[PDB]
Amino acid sequence: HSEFVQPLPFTLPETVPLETLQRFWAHPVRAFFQMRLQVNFRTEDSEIPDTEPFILEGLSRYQINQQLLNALVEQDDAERLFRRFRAAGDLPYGAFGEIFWETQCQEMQQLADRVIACRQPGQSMEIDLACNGVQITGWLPQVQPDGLLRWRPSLLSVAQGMQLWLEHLVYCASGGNGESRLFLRKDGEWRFPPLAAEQALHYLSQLIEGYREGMSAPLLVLPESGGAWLKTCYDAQNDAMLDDDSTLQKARTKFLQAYEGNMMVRGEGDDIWYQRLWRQLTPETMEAIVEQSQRFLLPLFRFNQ
Amino acid sequence: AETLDPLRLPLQGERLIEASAGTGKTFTIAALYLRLLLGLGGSAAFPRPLTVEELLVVTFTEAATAELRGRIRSNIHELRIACLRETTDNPLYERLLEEIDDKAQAAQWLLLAERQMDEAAVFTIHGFCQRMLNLNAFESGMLFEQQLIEDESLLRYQACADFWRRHCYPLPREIAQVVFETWKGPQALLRDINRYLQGEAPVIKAPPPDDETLASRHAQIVARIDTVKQQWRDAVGELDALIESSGIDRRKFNRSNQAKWIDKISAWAEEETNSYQLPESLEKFTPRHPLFEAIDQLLAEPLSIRDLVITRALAEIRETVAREKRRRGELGFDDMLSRLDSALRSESGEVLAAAIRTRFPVAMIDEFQDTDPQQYRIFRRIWHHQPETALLLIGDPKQAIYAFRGADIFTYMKARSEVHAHYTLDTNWRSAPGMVNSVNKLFSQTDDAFMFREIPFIPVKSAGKNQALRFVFKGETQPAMKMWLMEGESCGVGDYQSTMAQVCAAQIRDWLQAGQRGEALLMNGDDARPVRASDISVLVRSRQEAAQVRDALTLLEIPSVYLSNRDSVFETLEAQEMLWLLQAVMTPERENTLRSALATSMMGLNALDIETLNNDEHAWDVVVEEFDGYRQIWRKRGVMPMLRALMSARNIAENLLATAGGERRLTDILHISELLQEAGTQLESEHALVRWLSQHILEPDSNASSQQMRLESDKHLVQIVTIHKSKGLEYPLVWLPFITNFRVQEQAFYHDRHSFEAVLDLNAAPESVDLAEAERLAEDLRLLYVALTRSVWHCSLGVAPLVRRRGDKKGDTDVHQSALGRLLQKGEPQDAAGLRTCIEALCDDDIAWQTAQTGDNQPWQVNDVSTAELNAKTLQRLPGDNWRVTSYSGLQPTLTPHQFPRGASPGTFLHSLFEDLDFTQPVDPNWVREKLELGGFESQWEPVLTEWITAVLQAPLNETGVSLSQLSARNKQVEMEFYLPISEPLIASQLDTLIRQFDPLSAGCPPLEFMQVRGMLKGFIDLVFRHEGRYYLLAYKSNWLGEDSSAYTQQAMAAAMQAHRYDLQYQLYTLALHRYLRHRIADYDYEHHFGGVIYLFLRGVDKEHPQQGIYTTRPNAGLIALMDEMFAG
DNA sequence: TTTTTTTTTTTTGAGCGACTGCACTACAACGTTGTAGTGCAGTCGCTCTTTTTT
Repeated sequence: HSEFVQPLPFTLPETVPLETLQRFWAHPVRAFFQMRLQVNFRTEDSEIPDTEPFILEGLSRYQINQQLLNALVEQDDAERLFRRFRAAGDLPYGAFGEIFWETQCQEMQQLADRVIACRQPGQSMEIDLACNGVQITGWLPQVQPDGLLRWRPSLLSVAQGMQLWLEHLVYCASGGNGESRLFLRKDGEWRFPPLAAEQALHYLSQLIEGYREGMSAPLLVLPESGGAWLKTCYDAQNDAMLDDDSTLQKARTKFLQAYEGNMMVRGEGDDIWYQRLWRQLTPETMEAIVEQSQRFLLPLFRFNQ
Repeated sequence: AETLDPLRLPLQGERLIEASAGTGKTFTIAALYLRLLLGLGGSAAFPRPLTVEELLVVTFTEAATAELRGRIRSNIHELRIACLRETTDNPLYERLLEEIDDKAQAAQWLLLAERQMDEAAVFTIHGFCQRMLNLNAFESGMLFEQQLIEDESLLRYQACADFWRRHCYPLPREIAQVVFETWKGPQALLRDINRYLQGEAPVIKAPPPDDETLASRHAQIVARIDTVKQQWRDAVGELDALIESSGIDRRKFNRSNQAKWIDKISAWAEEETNSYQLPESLEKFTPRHPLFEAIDQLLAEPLSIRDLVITRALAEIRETVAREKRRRGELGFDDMLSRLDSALRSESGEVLAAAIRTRFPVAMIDEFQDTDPQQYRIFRRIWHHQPETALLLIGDPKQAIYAFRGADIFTYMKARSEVHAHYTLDTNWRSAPGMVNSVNKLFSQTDDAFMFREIPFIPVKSAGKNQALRFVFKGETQPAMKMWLMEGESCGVGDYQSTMAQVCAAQIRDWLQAGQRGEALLMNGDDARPVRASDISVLVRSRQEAAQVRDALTLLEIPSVYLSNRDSVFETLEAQEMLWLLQAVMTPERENTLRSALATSMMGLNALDIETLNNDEHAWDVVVEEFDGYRQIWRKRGVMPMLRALMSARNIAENLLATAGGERRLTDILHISELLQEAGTQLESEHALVRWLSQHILEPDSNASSQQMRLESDKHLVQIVTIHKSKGLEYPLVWLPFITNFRVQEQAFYHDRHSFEAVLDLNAAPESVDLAEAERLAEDLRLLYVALTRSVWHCSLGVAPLVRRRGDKKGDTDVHQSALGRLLQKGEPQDAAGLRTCIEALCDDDIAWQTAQTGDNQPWQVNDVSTAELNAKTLQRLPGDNWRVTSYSGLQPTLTPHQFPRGASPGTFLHSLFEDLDFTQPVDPNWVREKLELGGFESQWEPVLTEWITAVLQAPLNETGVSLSQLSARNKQVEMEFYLPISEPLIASQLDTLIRQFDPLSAGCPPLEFMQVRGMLKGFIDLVFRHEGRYYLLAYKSNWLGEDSSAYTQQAMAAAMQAHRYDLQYQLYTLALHRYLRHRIADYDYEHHFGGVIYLFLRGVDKEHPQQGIYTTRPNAGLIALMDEMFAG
């Protein structure tokens, strides 16, 4: 069996939308599979459970938290949404659904006290950019004069930081002097300061080069494990990467922790897109992923504050 | 204790045999079986010799029972040969032959034992319980037929969900808050009580009363909190205790924390500042008021609702599970033990035990360490002190490692306290004497090394034939036990595991690199053997550390297998690839599923191949055409022909065998294919098997057939095996990297030291935690004894100063909390230097130590060899000609008979009505009504049906006018079945021209096409009847859908005969009748005896038209002779 | 009683226990100040077996 990675001919088109870049930098291996060769591994949907939901975990809990955060960002009645979710049966019966709604309302109110502390009314604006002879057309929703404001009921992850960094690059390139902020759970915050037009266009050209590199060859840029390796190796005080053996062992420990998780958290390596390329994580491909993450994910932790 | 001789053991009463590790236990069972069969021993013998169906042997594992049955059969055959020859080559067989005086009767008894070996009573525990429940079902109360279920977790989860519905739903907020703080849902409660729901229900120490509910306990704890709140509100505003140096002056602020705490009693959790108001803690840092003592009495026991909910769950869920299995009629594995214990618990069932004493008046129970208390209660109910019945408990208390499954060593200690005699096996026949001396040196450092009084350790003796076993290295003779002490003061868990896995992989590659050059050898006397990869085995305890060993060993180019891998084949990526392939076969029109299935690792294509397949439309057309051919094979031939054609046309099996690491993937693909073919025969639809495969992917449940198998047997691999899966096996070289890793038991479930009963303490008392940790440490010591005694030549140990405590440098290490350090440090806490001195203190010729070296030079050397040329034989000709035994069908107003429903089933119903009815007697209307009731038709059709039947019977069907009523019972013969032979290949062109030469109805009717049929032809003639010395044939055709008027004349009937091709059937009927009348009647003429063939169309018979409905035909009497000559040869 | 379409994923650990820094008073050395002991808060390691019965 020959290797799946092969140099393919690919010509970069004139008009590349922002949605294509967002779908690329959300998952680069999936974007190499389902868009270049159009191979999307469609797994079958989950079967109907045999009993009523006694607890809330997974996609249903995330959707409940998302609707509760979208309701509390406008200071709406949480009790009406409680009756709406209880009338659909998505909540546990009786008092346990009330306890779940109370602790989720406490957590979403704690998040909303940080979200609407610096919230201004902003409208969606248009994006028309010309970078390296490539046209980027798109729309940015809820653009406030303070900058970019996004909120999601999730954990501190590198993929959301990459998405916020891409939105900040596509926002600062056409006017828009201001910071970009994203508020996650457990006091997690992604912040990017405003930059000049030259640095924003240079980093946007770097992301465009990464996009045109990911369509020819599978761009082995792991967001979570590569970001963990980088933030173990990066030093924000001196703006330089350490090269001692202790940091090189702790970064390998963080990479093995984020790639293959424990028996309670699904790791990044347990995915249908990564098992097709390699069956076992070789150290050569590990060093390749490390080099690609050092090449691409470095302005994520360089401009983080 | 005493030594055990198999020819001097008294088989009276109860005896307890303690067979040590490596001893000939399976040989001793066969020796006692031969002793019970032949009746040997003299004064210590049985009072009468017993047969094969009276000797009961009980062993837990079914494969162990099969192996023991085969070994006992081989021993019976060998003793029969040695008794017929009066000589043998074995000393125990020599003493067995010397004990008997007669030889012919003993040889005849051994021959009868060999012939009755199929009916041997060597069963398992659950099998013996099921056989006794089905045999004596009256005294026990068991159904005759029941359905055993393999998995009981679904009904258990359903009963737990029912308990959570009927107990946790009507609770108010102040109770449901505490219930949510204890468990999130019923899944956490089931995960807590799943070790107690199965097996014997334990006795809860200090249970709640039966009338106390959750609300009463909640109100009691609320009143207990409110009393302390009242006593704090009354005694507030004063301070009389002396201020100490440890006591800071901010305690009044803590009193402010107690000032805001008393608002409502809706909460359940008190403040931590009450811990500052304890009289036992303030004195150590003068308490005179009893408010501090009331606070200390409040904090003496934890305020928890958990114990009452656990008690109600253990009272409700087991009862609901038993009620559901009694409603469905199902049974379980432990349910057989519970049913036999409840049958022996009754008063009449004791007599049933006497029936068991009538059934087998002996018992030899193997593996008595794996004995549930229900099993020992049954065996004490049957075979306690009754005469003429013997009980032989053959076991080992040092091997009881199945406490997680339901076994218990306190039951063995109760059994040892109950019985009087004890016997032990001194000689060990497995390992080298160096390893035996190492085991007897390590486990005899202190007294009672297994920490229990009823489990004594004795020094075993090595074998005389195996005293020359030496594992020799390149340098010199390697010692038996080599404790690789990892150097350092204090280390973690993952770092210690990684370093010892690297040291073990380095030792494996050093033994394999020097073993392939003739340096490291296994020497028995002067005989030598090189160490292959199958000799070295790593003994682990968990799956995560097994994967750690496999990852640390595959880095140095060393392949390794996991024998204890119980993972399902449906949870791998290959099952998802097979699901995608089946979805692409079932739906090849949509290109998305086919593109997702072609890019899998099973096909093995590059991205350039997928890109050129997406670009070229003709190659995708070829792929869609061959997948449609695969779908046609899958709909016609099944699962495995389609999978074999896919693996042969794409040649993916050769590509997976050429790829390194793809042989395991190919064996998993073959096992998934075998399971899909096994499940595809039980399903009719094609999408149902795909839904079953997707369900079994979504269901990770482990069955005995759906587990992963061994990938290869020819290539030697390093066999990683758990300690429980290594019981009773044998390995030359054993590496134990994680024998110092220990885990502390948190739950309080112990056994009492006096009553020997399972006591579950739901409250967090420290005495119950210590008594459970003592049993956990005894289980770890038993696991250590099991893992140490499996090596033959050399065992290696990984020792390190492991600290489970979170403090890095506390001055003491936790190796005394493990099993190895309790024997090394003699049960005393020491340091890393103390551990090193305790290791270096016990240094002999067999026991040595070395430091753990981290270092790698080279992975391995492949040393491959060329493969010889091989070919496959090819069949020269066809396997068989077209031989098939076929029939004629294989070669091809408001109520009226016209309004009858036309179908195959009403046609067969009318055929059965014309078959069963007598032609002489008049038709009775109530009989027609009874036949319509039996058939299921409408009752309104009956009075028209009987007059239509009589109108058919009154109409004559002959050239002279002979009706059916004139035929007697001896003249008629209904449904004559004939077989007609033909030895020539039946050519349709040579037959149709011969038919058309004489038959006038073959003017039209273009000829049918059929293959060359050589063999037999079946046929079922409806009626044959004689009249005035002339034979006649009658057949029934009753479909007749297209006619309702009187248009069924002779021309329309001839057109129907030409269309449905009944001419060939009638010609074969004339040939069969001609051959029958030629064979039966002597001096037979075809023109004299045969009269013609009548076809009776039932819906065409009218009262006014005698010719309509009947069709009489006579052959030309020359076609029959030529057809007989053609069919004969 | 006829008939229309549609290709976008998302989420997921937290309690137990230690390390370290800052504050806070008690008490002895030189009215005031340095040293010691304890409490609270931010930050971080760790860790969650084994199996077979008709």
